[PDB]
Amino acid sequence: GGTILVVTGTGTGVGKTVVCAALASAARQAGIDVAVCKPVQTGTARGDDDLAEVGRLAGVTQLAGLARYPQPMAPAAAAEHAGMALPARDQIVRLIADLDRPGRLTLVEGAGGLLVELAEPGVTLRDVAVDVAAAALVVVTADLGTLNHTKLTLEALAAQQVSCAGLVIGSWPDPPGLVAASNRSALARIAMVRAALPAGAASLDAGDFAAMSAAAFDRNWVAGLV
Amino acid sequence: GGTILVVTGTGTGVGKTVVCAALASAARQAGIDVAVCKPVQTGTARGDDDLAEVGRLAGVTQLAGLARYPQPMAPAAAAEHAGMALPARDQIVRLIADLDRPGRLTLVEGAGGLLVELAEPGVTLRDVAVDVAAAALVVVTADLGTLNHTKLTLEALAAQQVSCAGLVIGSWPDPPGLVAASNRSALARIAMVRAALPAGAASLDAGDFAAMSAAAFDRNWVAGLVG
Ligand SMILES: Nc1ccn([C@H]2C[C@H](O)[C@@H](COP(=O)(O)OP(=O)(O)O)O2)c(=O)n1
Ligand SMILES: Nc1ccn([C@H]2C[C@H](O)[C@@H](COP(=O)(O)OP(=O)(O)O)O2)c(=O)n1
Ligand SMILES: [Mg+2]
Repeated sequence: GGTILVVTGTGTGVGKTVVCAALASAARQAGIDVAVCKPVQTGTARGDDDLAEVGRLAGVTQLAGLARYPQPMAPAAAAEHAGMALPARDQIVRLIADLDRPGRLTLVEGAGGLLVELAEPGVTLRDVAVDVAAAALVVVTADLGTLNHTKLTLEALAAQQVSCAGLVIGSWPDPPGLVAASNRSALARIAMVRAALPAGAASLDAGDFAAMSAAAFDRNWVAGLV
Repeated sequence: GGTILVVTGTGTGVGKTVVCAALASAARQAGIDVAVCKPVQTGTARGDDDLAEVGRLAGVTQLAGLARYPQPMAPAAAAEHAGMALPARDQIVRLIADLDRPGRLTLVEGAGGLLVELAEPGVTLRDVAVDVAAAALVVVTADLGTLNHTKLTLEALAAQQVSCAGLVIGSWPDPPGLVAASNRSALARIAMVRAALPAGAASLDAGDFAAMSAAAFDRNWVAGLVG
């Protein structure tokens, strides 16, 4: 097998999808084959489609998913609203393992946070990471509260021996502001800050997004994910 | 001793201070002597003063602070900005142990989340709760993301054997939207939900706030918090 990473966030709207696209785009420019899997997608009625973002922004074509619910709620609530069940644990783990292959970087994007229910009954992206022996990239904010949330997610990961592959500041404000700059320094004291992605990068076209992504990550670290 | 409760939250601005005032008010109405302490206060140069607000809202007079920093940042960054030190771990425990007394409910409000650094090195409100053998009342939102934050916070508490006293939904909207309602039912399955304080409770006057506090909690739970 190759390399599998779960891309998780300290919360909702922290930039997980932009970070999947940014790391995919950088790995692709490093000559690395990339797949992104998003097992469960919500908010389809208003048009949320995270795989399509990665496709447009990064150019990934191996884009794999299992379920789509209309309501903009957490998976289990959106499923109950529609009157249908979440996918099974086995579907998710086997899908990801089939995507995985030597030389390929496989990114798994969950929904919202580390401990939200992804599959019936009560299986989370942490459970999925355990099952596929994946490491975890943690997307954080740079705003007030992020040190607590980061440390909480990092403890949850270690408790199930899910290795932390680093942090990414999903959105970096312009201009920074005194909270953000202080938090960037403090985040780097509790784990590796792999990138801070400029605010608004999701509006970029494919070429500008590729340029941004190539600069946003250290060259050696990406190539070494393998 | 009496009963010590640390009041912590899933994030900043979730209503820890309103909850302290509200639980204090309900305990006071039950005849229970209440003390509220705030070991680390930041933002004082914009008027941030949680003890003073608990006093305004619930009439609590036994209020105890220790560290105060001007800038509205995490305690560690607010100290650095002012050229001051964080308190030592034993200074926080002394502040709480001096208030602890039989028949008294002593509330300890944290500083913006359970693992925020309160003392050096990396000492948190969770360590303090271990030191004073307090349980933790966890204040949460009803908006999306609360289930993840709540479970991460509850796992962190169990990891150091700090008992969870239950959940308080800090701000409860009227009317409740679909997500709030779904989160509330799901939070109830994660731990006991002790209260869901109506949004905008900070604008109630002393009478209305105290009536809201009486209704907000189960009297049997309040009265059972301390003999
Ligand atoms: N560097 C960034 C990060 C997020 N954004 C935008 C993109 C979206 O509109 C919001 C939230 O980002 P995103 O959809 O990736 O958040 P989650 O996948 O839910 O974690 O912020 C951006 O434009 N530039
Ligand atoms: N049930 C509630 C909860 C919060 N508020 C107001 C009061 C404040 O202006 C903000 C934040 O609440 P609070 O100061 O207690 O938040 P934290 O102590 O930082 O957790 O919301 C309210 O009016 N009614
Ligand atoms: Mg407060």
